[PDB]
This record gives sequence, structure tokens and C-alpha cells, in this order.
Amino acid sequence: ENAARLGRQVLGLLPPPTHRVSLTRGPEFARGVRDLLSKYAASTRPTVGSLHEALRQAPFRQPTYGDFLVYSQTFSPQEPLGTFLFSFKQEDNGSSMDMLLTPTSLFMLSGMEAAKAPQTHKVAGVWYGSGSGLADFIPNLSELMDTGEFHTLLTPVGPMVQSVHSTFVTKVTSAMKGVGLARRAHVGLTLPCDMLVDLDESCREPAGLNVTIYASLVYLRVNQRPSMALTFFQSGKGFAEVVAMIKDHFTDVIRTKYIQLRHELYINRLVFGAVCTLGTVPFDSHPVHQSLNSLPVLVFANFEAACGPWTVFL
Amino acid sequence: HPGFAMTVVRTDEVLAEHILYCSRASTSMFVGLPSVVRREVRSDAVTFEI
Amino acid sequence: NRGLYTLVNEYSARLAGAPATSTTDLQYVVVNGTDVFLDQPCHMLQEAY
Amino acid sequence: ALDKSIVVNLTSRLFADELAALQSKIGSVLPLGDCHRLQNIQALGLGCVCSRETSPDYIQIMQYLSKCTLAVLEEVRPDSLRLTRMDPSDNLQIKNVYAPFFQWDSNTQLAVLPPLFSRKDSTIVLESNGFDIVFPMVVPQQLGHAILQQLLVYHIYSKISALDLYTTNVSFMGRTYRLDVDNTDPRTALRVLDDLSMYLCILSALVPRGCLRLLTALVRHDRHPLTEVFEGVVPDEVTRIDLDQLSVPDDITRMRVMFSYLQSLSSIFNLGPRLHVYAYSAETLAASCWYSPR
Amino acid sequence: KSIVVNLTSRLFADELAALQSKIGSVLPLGDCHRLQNIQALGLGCVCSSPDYIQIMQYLSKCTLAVLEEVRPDSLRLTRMDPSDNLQIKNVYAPFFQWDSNTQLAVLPPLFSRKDSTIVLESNGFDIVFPMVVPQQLGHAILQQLLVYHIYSKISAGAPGDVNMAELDLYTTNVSFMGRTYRLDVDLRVLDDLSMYLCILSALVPRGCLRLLTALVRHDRHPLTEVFEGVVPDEVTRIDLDQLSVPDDITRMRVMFSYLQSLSSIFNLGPRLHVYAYSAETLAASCWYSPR
Repeated sequence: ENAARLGRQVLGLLPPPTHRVSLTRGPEFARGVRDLLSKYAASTRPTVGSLHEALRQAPFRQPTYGDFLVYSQTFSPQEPLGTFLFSFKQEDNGSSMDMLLTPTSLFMLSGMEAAKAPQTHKVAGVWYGSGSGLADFIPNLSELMDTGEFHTLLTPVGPMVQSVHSTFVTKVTSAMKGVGLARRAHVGLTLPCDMLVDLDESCREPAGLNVTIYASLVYLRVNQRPSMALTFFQSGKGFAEVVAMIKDHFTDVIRTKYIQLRHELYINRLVFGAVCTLGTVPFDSHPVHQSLNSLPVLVFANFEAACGPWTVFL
Repeated sequence: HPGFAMTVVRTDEVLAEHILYCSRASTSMFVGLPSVVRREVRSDAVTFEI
Repeated sequence: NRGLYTLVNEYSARLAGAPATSTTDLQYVVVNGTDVFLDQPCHMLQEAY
Repeated sequence: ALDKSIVVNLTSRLFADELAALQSKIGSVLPLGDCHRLQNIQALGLGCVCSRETSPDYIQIMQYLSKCTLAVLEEVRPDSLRLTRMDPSDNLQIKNVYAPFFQWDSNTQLAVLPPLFSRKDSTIVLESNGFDIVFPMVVPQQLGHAILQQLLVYHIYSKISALDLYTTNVSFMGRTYRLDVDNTDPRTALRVLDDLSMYLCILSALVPRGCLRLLTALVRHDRHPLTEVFEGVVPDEVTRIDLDQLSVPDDITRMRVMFSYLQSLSSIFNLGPRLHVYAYSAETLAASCWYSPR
Repeated sequence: KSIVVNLTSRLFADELAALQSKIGSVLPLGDCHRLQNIQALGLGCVCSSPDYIQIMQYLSKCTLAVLEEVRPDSLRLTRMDPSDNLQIKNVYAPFFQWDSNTQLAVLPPLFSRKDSTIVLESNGFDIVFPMVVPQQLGHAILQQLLVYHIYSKISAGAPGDVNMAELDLYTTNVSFMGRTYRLDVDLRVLDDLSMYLCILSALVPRGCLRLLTALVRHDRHPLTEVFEGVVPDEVTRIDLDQLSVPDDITRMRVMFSYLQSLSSIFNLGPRLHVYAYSAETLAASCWYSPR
């Protein structure tokens, strides 16, 4: 009996069969074309059964999940689901490990100032008691920021789907393409309001089909030491505008950077930033403000992930 | 006073409530039948349009 | 300049040459006429009161 | 399958003269505003950004054009315009219509450009409706970049002067064409040039010393087919950098840092979206391209 | 997604096991239908006196495919769609030790032929494999072999300028992912970039003073005030008066054309994103995103 219940569930999720109209016989052509036209006419009327038949045509592509394996002190158990994930792959470890950097954990490596980030500085300290367990695993947090090679090592991955945290080894599953299904709900990418800088706000541009989210990683000096600052942007203005709009955002940084480079010139010092292409939110799906424990976090919906190479801007 | 006067032009709006009269049998109306064709498919929603 | 039976037919249909906006701060010029319910009689009579 | 159609309702029956001008433009790509089915005519063409009373800004029009959704015209009625639209990856049929004719083949690229050669040829007016539909032009990338080459030359030298054979004419293979840059606003075309000036005095700050010497061993010694712009007179600045010696571990960095600022110049030499053509029929002028934005 | 390459003459026993190794490999293919010959697959139309940019621009205009089965009478392919999950074996010569979660690229071949091509004599057409390297290595493998191709032209005419003991110390040793790779060099592939990067090498110092002194006005962009203090002192002494104005136009219509065709060949996208890899099975699942 219980094996027959599964026979009704598999045979109710099958794809619809393709119509086989025989073009060689006389009456068999007439009765096969008639069942195309007795069936399109019952998929056009606004009745409920016609709408009941209309969704079995499912041309869905699928998310491709990546199973990572991180140390538990470089990745908090208190991470919001939908956090963006990077991968730092400087060398070949002796064991099969990986270093995944969330944008609140990359705030502790960078050391960018809390005047820029007032709320994600209190959060990044209460999860990371010293900030040393991150910085001990990167021996070049000064030579990768001087030469400008830190953005060449990060690969963007996608939002987080599952976090099985343990004492020493944390299993992290991401969604590298498509909309990530939880492990069942659809996990949208969650960014803090502290990092995301909109470009579509203004005082009539086209309502396009799509709007993209970029990731800028910007080299700068603080305390006369090399540091950096990672911000997120969101617009659908095409690639030529946004690179010209990000240069307007960092006008105050470049003018305070080359006061020191007017003294001395190294060719390791000229490269400044890099813009990635993370993914595409659909148009006018507004993000919903949430709070954590009070952390303003924009969670999107239907965020499918992409992957762009880091292109330099200056 | 400089040696020239000037004329000054404005525009002003008025929220008016209107009266529409329309006589008997002035227009013949033809009404079709509705039909449902879908045109946006996502992971969350499948939108239709009648 | 056309005859006045082709001006009455065109009167209520066409939104005339560049009228002002509705509910703004500095009275901008209108575009795309989405729900714009305007009646300007000084554009035809060519007078001001 | 999924639906993609954009019908445009004409609020007044258009004339018989301007109906033939639209039906000549059948199968022509034109950018519209929003991605939904019933559309107004004032959001149909490119005429929202290319006016008559104001000076058209060909960067700003082209800058506007990679924002929009693009559609392909399919049927012109006297009461309606039906348009199919362009999904970001879908095999769709397209037709070569445009009046400065250029031959296409398979495995070519295309790019959608503002009406650069003739504004009056692209703009057809609907005086029965009060709007002008401004078609763009689709041009392969070896010519499509070449107009953005010649247009950025014009806004440099005409600001130096304020002559019409070098700064304006576009040299295609065997042909020269005049650009319509008589009454233009340059205020964003100088913004791109103000962005070149940052990259160009960075690429000059890290020139590799070995490549300067390979000119001086070739501009006066032998014949190369494309060095003939340089005559036997070397530039005066090449030898005034030649004076120091060569060094490999100081030129690997001067090539790697020079490698990254050439990737950054694809944000300043952009065309619009691309049309990957995979088939073409010259008896019908009806290609079938494969759309990809950005 | 299947493409059959017919072979009207059967294979040799030496040529069979040469392709049994390369059983998963990305191959260009001049058209995307299936009924094609042995002369269609590979870079044999352009590599068999090869030039660089003609092959790099060919890959973006192409439809790549993946071998799946090597049988005696024929071959079998698999057409690789935009954003399509696959399983590609690392078989490429020379070996580069791919990492998981990387961004693989497809480059034209520029090393020796016995690593690049497989010589076939059963039908008389030698097939050419491309260079499938990670993206950060494949651009560091070429910003040195373009430096090495310059100094092998300076020391060919002026042999006292280039030290061979220091030229073959840095240019032929590439370190990536903590691993140093020594590359094999006897370069007629890169004899066009060396003639484009040098024909652009002189016009850039003349071009920036021509373009800084043209954009001087009240509405100057504020950052270009700061980017003026980077260009050296000798570039700020160039006399633009030694040329004429109709000669100065052709040093921009040519100048910018080597800043576009030289830029839009490095931002080409026949790349594929490996998301799972095992270093001893050499298998890699990925997805392919064109441009």
C-alpha cells in the first residue's frame, strides 16, 4: 500500500509528454492535430483548472552548491543566513581546508575605521574577541596590502545556505549560481546597511529588467600603515557609468592618498581598487530591513549569483 | 528705477470638480473575452496577466 | 491654424505644448502624461488674465 | 513557452505617409523604457533623450542606451505597434535595414549605437501623434568602436581651436563618412576625456624601458608595415628615457602594473550590448543574433 | 548535446592511445552543428606561422566542446552551453596543478608543439588543443613571455644590453599558489603584441600632455588635479610644436586604436568556473560563461 503512494507522487511530478503527431498516415494525423487544439484552447481560458495545467511546464535551471570546510574560529556560529562568502586561497595548506571571509569578518582583517562603519565595528569585535585568530592565518597582511594583491586572491562565491558549526571544523554550504534553497525556503543575500551604498537614489531613468550588485575593494592608508576598505554598491546603470560613479564616491580618499605619494613613488603603490560583479537582484524587489542581536541588515529576494573577475579602477 | 518696465507672467492651477453630460446611445461597445498568458517565471513567483 | 471643427476634435484629446506639473515644489514641466488631468484654455485663445 | 511581446497602442490613427516609413523600418532594434506588455508611445523610441529643441549629447544618448531594455519591431499597424523583446540569452531573428549599408556575415559582433551619421535620417516624425521615433543603428564592433574613436578626437581638438577632414571623418575600409557633430553638448563627452587623462598619465609613468629601445632599433633600421607613422625621426622623449640601463626585475613590475590599467580601459571604450550573430542570409538581409547585455 | 566527428579511415594504434589520455578536454569548433569533419575541430585553420590576436579573438567567436569518448572508427564530442554544468578532466600539457574554486581561462597555445598538438597521420590533419590555465596564472605567464620576447629582440641587434644570466632567471620562472613553474622556451606567436605594445609605447607620453593641456577650464574634474603630479618631469617638456596639426590627429586616431584593440583582447571571456576539483583524479566540475 505504501509503495503505491509513492507511485502516485512520482507520476504527478513527471514532465508532460511531447505531442507525437504522425505525419505519414491519414486519419492518425487528423486525430493528433485535434488534440493539440483541444488542449491549447483549454490552457488559455481564465478558469482555475487551466491555470492548474499551466505550471507543469518547468524550465528551471538549478543552483550549484559548494560544500566548504572552515575552521570554527575564523567563522562565527552567529552568522546571519544569507551572508556573502569569499574564498582566500593564498597557498596550498597541508590539509584540505579553506578560509571563508564574510564582510563582517573581513572588517577585522582590514582595520578600516569605525567612523565609516559605526555599527559593524561593535559587531565585529563582540564576535571576534581579539582579532588575532584571523590575522594569525594570514602572514602577509602588510605585503598583500602594499603591493595591491589582496583582491587577486579573493574569489566571490555566493550567499550562505547551511552552517553546521562544531568545535573545530565548521561545514559551510554556499549557492554559487541561481537562487539558493535552504537546507526548505529560498535564501536571499543579506547585506548590512553599513556597507551597501546605493546609486539609484536621486532627487526618468528606464525601469530595466535587472539590477546588479557590485563589490569594491579599495586600498588606502590608516595610521601610516597599509589597510583597505570593502564596500558594496547596487545599480543597473551599465558598466561604463558605475565605474565612473565609484570614482566619484572615492574622491575624498584619492586626494588624501597622493599627498604621501607625491613624496615618493613606488610602482607597487599605484593600483587602487577592483570592482567585481556579484549577482543580479530582479527589478523593484525592495530589500527588507532586519535587526540582529541592533544591526540593520538588508535581505534581498530572488538574488541569483554570478561571478565577475576583479577589474581594476582608478 | 532703471529705464525700462516689465510685464510678469504666471501660471496657476485649480482643482476643479466637473460635470460630464453624455446623451443616450452615443457609442456602441464591443467586449471580447479574457485570456491568461504568463510572462514572468522566477524561483518564488510565476506571474500571469489576464 | 486649421479649421475649428478640427480644433474641437483635437482639443480634449491632445495634451498641449509643455504644461506644468502637479504637486511639486518648483513647478517643473510635465513628461509622459501618466495621470495628468489638465485643461489649459489660454493656450488656444492666446490670452492671459 | 514564456511570453515576450510589447504592443504599443497608438492613441490616434497615424497617416498613410508615415505608415510607409515605419514599415520600411521593420525588424529594427529600438530601445524602450519598461519591461511590461502595454506600452505608451512616449516610452517607445530613443526620443526621450535625443530631443530637437536641445543639443543631443551622443555620449549621454549612448550612456542611456546600455541601461534600457531593447526590443525588435515586428508589425506596424495604423492602430498599433507590436514589438517582441530581447531576453538576455535567447536566439532571435533580426534584419539588416540601416541606410549607411555595411555587410554582415556569420560569427560577427554587432553593437547598438546612437544615430551618429545622420540624425534626420533616423528620426521619423509622427505629427499625427506629436512624438518622433528615433531609431538607433546597429553596427559591427570594428566600426562601432571606430566612431567612438573619432568622436573622442573631435571633442579634444575643437576645444583647442574654439580641419573637417581629419577630426570628423570616419575611415572605414575603402570609405569615409561624415559625422553629425555640428550642434552638440560636449559636457559628458569631456567627462570621458577627463577620465582618460587619469589613466594616460599613469600609463606614461610606468613605461617599460625595453619596449622603448625596440622602437629605436626599428623606426630607422628596418621596415615593419604599421610603423610607417613613425618616420626616421624618433620622438624627442623616447631617447630622453633611453639614457638609463635595462633591468629585468624592474620591468616585470612595469609590465604587470601596465597589464592591469589596460583591463581598466574597457570601462572607457564601451559600446552598448552585443549581438552575437550565428547565421545570415544576404538574399533577405535577415540575420539571427544571440543577445547578451553588458 | 552531442557532436559526431566521422573518420573515413580508421585510426592507428599509436594515434588511438594518444587521444585515450585527452578524454576530457575543451576544443574549439568552427560551427555548432554535428556533421563535421576532422578538419573542423581545433585551431588548425589558424595555428597550422601562428599569430596571437587572430587566435585569441577566434576563441570568443567560437563554440567550444568537450570530448567524452574516443572510439576507433570516429570521435564523439559534447557541445558546451552558456552556464552549463560539466565535468572536465585536467589533461592539458604542460601540467599546471589546478586548484578547486578557481576561474579557469582558455588561452591560445604558445609553448612547444609536442605539448600542444597531436600529430595525426591516419587522415593527414593535425589537431590543435588550446591552453587551459587558471586566469591569474595565464596572465602572469604572458606578462613575462612578452617581456622575454622584447629582450630577445634587443639582444639580437644590440647584444651587449641584455644579460642572459639574469634574463633566464626571472622571465622563465613563474610562481603561483606557492609553486614555482619553470616554463619551456626555445616565439613567433607574440610577434604582434610586441609590435603593438611598442608602437603604443611612444605615443602615450606625447598623448597625455596633449590631453592635459586641452582639458583646462573652470569645469575641470577635481581628481585630475592630483593625477597631474605622477607623470615625470621629462614628459612635461615635450614640444608639441615640432609636429603639424594634421599630423597630430593621426597620432590620436592611431594612438587610441592601440588602447582599444590591445585592451579588448585581455578582457575576453571564454572562461569557466571550476567549483569542485580533486588533485589525484584530475577531474573538475565547472560551468562555462561566455564573455
